[PDB]
Amino acid sequence: PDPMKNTCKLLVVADHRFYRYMGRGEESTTTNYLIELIDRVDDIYRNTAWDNAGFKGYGIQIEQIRILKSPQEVKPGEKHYNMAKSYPNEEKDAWDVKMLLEQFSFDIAEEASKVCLAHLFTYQDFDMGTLGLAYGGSPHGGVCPKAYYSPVGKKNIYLNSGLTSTKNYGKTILTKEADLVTTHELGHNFGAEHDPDGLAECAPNEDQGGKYVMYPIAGDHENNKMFSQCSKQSIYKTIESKAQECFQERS
Ligand SMILES: CC(C)C[C@@H](CC(=O)NO)C(=O)N[C@@H](C(=O)N[C@H](C)C(=O)NCCN)C(C)(C)C
Ligand SMILES: [Zn+2]
Repeated sequence: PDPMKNTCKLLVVADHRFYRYMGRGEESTTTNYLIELIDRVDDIYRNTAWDNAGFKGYGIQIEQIRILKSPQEVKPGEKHYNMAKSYPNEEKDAWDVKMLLEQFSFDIAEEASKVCLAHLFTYQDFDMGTLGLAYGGSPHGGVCPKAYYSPVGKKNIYLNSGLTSTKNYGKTILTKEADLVTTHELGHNFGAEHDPDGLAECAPNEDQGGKYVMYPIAGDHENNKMFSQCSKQSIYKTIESKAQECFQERS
């Protein structure tokens, strides 16, 4: 592992919802939450041996935190990931999650092109227990900006993005739960797909430690905070090539 290229630097964005509800309207509370969350997730990544040997030490580090203290004003018919209203149904607490991810990607394209990954942290209750979403590890996108021409958008956006909400079913999720979400979304970014039931090694029963982080259903069990051998094989396949493409030295 090239120590000169072993860290995926992140642009972390806290929207107005996150700032208000998780940050208590304070920059310090907002940033401290995210700084600590990413550091705990980094411990999971950095300690993972992707090949089950010595290919470890790859992780994540925040390059910049953008803090949106208030909603983005929009002209009628114009949308922005940080606008006050949910989209497409303003009556719902939250956006449709796929549309929000697409929108965030569009709005931050310029910034995303300069970083390994961009991650949006929000506080809105996506329908039916959904916590987050990311590009990559889907049956394109993920670490290192990859252009996608948006015919509707008329410009390139980049697929090096994902998002986490820390609200679910009307309440703030536990910090231990939030760690798992961001770990899972970044997991997709790093190239992992959901662990399948058909592979017991990658989706153990409860007595064998439970499921791994990439299981598609949402952390008290031993395996919950770890990547399965399935996730490790997928991530390992492109990590070194992606590392040479956009990873940097750990700070
Ligand atoms: C384990 C990870 C975080 C899966 C994500 C979705 C995902 O694949 N993100 O890339 C999720 O929200 N999963 C579930 C989840 O556990 N949701 C909440 C917890 C829920 O609905 N719980 C009980 C529902 N009867 C699903 C939403 C799809 C229901
Ligand atoms: Zn997933």
